[PDB]
Amino acid sequence: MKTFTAKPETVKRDWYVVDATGKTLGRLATELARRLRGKHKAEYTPHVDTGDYIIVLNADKVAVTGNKRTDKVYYHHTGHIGGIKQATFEEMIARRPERVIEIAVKGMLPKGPLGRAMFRKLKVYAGNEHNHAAQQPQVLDI
Amino acid sequence: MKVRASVKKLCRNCKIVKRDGVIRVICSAEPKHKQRQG
Amino acid sequence: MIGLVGKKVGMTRIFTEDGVSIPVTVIEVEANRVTQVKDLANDGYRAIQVTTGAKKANRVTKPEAGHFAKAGVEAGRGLWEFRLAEGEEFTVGQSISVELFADVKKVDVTGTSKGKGFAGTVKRWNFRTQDATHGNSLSHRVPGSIGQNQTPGKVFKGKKMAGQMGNERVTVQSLDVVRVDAERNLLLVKGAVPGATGSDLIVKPAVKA
Amino acid sequence: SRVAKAPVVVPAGVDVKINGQVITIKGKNGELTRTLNDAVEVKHADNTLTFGPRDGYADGWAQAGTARALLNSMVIGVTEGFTKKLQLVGVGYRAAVKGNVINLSLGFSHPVDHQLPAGITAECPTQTEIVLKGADKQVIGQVAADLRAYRRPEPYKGKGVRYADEVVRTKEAKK
RNA sequence: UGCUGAAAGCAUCUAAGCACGAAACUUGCCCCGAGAUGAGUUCUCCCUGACCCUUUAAGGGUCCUGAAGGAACGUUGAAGA
RNA sequence: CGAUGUCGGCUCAUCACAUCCUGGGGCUGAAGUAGGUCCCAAGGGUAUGGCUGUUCGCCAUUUAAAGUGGUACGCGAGCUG
RNA sequence: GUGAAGAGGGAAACAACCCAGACCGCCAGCUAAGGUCCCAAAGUCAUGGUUAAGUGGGAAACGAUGUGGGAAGGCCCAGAC
Repeated sequence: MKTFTAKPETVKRDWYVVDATGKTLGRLATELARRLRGKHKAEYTPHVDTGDYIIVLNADKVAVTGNKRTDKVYYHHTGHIGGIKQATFEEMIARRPERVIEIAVKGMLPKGPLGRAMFRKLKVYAGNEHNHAAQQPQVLDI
Repeated sequence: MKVRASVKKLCRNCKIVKRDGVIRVICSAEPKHKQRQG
Repeated sequence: MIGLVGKKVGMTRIFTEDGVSIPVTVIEVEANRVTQVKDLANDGYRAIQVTTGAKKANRVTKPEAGHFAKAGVEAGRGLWEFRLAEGEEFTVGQSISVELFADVKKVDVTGTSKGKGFAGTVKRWNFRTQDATHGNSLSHRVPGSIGQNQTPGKVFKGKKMAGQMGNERVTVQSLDVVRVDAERNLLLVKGAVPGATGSDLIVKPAVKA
Repeated sequence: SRVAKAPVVVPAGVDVKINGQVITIKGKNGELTRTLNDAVEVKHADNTLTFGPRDGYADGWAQAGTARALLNSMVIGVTEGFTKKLQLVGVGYRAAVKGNVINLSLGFSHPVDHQLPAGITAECPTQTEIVLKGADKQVIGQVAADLRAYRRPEPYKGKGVRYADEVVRTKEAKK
């Protein structure tokens, strides 16, 4: 008897909604990445995306401890010779708030096509409302 | 302003204050006495 | 503030009674007929879309014909768009003529520049030629070196090399408007604007004041 | 500590309003407000206010002393108010008030007109004196600092705006 | 560079709170830009037939039909190897 | 060591700041003009000639300035010899 | 002692360091060094402290009322700072 393996067609995925108000960024991101990977389900398989879809709202109100709010720099290189950009945490929150959560989760996920596939199910919004009311997401207290 | 690695008091009016995690010496009497650790 | 769409008639000069010869470019700016008004409620931003000139009735395809027909306006030779400033309204069938620029002092003219085809580095980026003598071997106008020896073992992005020069959008900023001739749909701007004769030009009020 | 131990006496005609940490003090010279730090425990003993360290914070006494001084300054403001006097030194230097804008002429090629805040009023007894008045100590100090900042007093002759009480250490120019 | 202010009865630009400050940073000026696979938005146009088969399903096949639009060909361009 | 072409020059650069100029500031044995020194700042700019193969250097005359360095003391499957 | 002549696990990667010596097969169990939030298997484990520097996650002479614990000492309600 060989071990059970999930199948991409018959795997069921549920929709959840998380309120990111005042929660620690990394401590929320770990649970988010774990659920997107599917490690919270007994039917987990490393090469199958068995996770759930998660909608994260109120992303622009996420909290950090210490002096990270003004000192955490997000570096990225454009590929050109002088293109070294940088942006502090507060600048990222003010300019593109969703990117903070996106970069954090993407960093905590595996790398490769399956990793990008897992990442595609996270839909994060700056405000308090989403357009996915049709899918009926359950409120998840992380 | 003297930017030194060793900042000390130079007279009775020199007062040591730590501003923004930097040790600084400020003197009410002599402007030549003000230094900052750097 | 919005701008208008005209056509480059050519270049000439205007003589002033003080004895100064101003070189001007004659832009024929016919009436711009609005064809669609975009708003925050439907498009998420405020702008108008205008057209000008005429087009052959057997050359206008059915999608754009229906688009013009909805507005109830005869087909023009193109469609251009202008972002609306705050507190500036326009109706759908409205026609805007060259008298809009009656009291502006400087404009920004943007057009598609002349095409120089495949241009060398010397012509395109003002590189220096090498020696025409002194023993030089087949390297009179080549670009020379393009990198360093094995530590950055690649050529850097954004390097200046030979390629297609021109035939791209170019904006010339802060030109003085010499004369607005509303009677015959003319606009004379001081200086030289990009583009060959007969091309389309987009004239907008100067952003830099 | 020692500053926080001594309570402040609230005079007659001055009503306080404690709402958690945010406190308002109304009086004849206006009504000031301030949001206190959560680590300070303040209470009104029916004729005076007392300040104590709220438990669970290391810097209790320090914040308490800071809070004591702030509310004491507020009480001084709402009864007597603060008057800051500045004087100008130098030929051709002068000031004038037009309702709520001070017009300074400090030897510049243009006029320098500073807009005053809501609760600050100015008055020039002479051409070279400015008298600022207000309830809030921090605001009147800040406006005084900004006015002196335009032409800070140089050491060779003392030319520029200066406070009435402060001394300028004159330095001799050795040739 | 400061205002108010304790720790530290004083002093103190800082520990709580508030203000100013450079060609550096982010915009503001110009251009490319939804292959931004996260492939977006808006306006408009076109197609409104009958049937067979077996492994019955985003299945295959026949007849009629060929639109909007595109491509090809030709005369060509201040566009272009 | 069954080959990693080397000094200087030409063409083309790119990065670091221990900044040459412009920008902000403290002290001055800073009256002013003009300076000395240190801190912040790499956005842009940073000569032409006489002599020698010269790098370096001296000299003439400008410039706000004629920076110090890294890149196989950058660059010969780009040129010279 | 190891490598040479030695594979496996850890130190990111890393012949020589640490743990440990591969006869072959198994979709069985227990541990060593090293770890137990996610990449990536395992404690968001329990009790009591320390740090506010992203110190942890690179360094010295020297400088500093940063802050936790312990034993003394000099002045002091004949009044100390």
